[PDB]
Amino acid sequence: ATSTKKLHKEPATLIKAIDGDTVKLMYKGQPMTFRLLLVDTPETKHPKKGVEKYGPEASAFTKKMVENAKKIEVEFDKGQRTDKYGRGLAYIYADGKMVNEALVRQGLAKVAYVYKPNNTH
Amino acid sequence: GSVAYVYKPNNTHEQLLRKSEAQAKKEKLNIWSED
Repeated sequence: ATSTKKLHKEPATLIKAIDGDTVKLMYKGQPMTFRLLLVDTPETKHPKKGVEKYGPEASAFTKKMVENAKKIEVEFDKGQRTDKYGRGLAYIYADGKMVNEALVRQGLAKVAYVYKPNNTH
Repeated sequence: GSVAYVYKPNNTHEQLLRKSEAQAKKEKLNIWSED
């Protein structure tokens, strides 16, 4: 698992897949709109190409992977589980297939740069 | 650099995502064909 500590993953219920990143899941009875950690798909930092988001395919693409899945898992990183906007930050696995991987590997998303300056700075 | 800032060392999963990213970048897949 790369790390010695295996991060906390828990199953969730799929409510809807809005974007190709931003989706709504219900974990332990908590419905939250999640977005996929290390992924940046729907709203671009600043759409430079314009069609730099690929929203139509991306949002459909997530639906494909999540709706065909029997088991949907939300795994949280060492960053945060939740963000102030009331949106969750997770990696979504469909029976162990990380949807986040599929997005970037398909070129539908970019990895969201979580910033490490050097150490403390 | 990057004009971005985060303090937490989130590296966990970055390598997983970025191998998959690298594959697609070189393949000029969709967004990676922006270049």
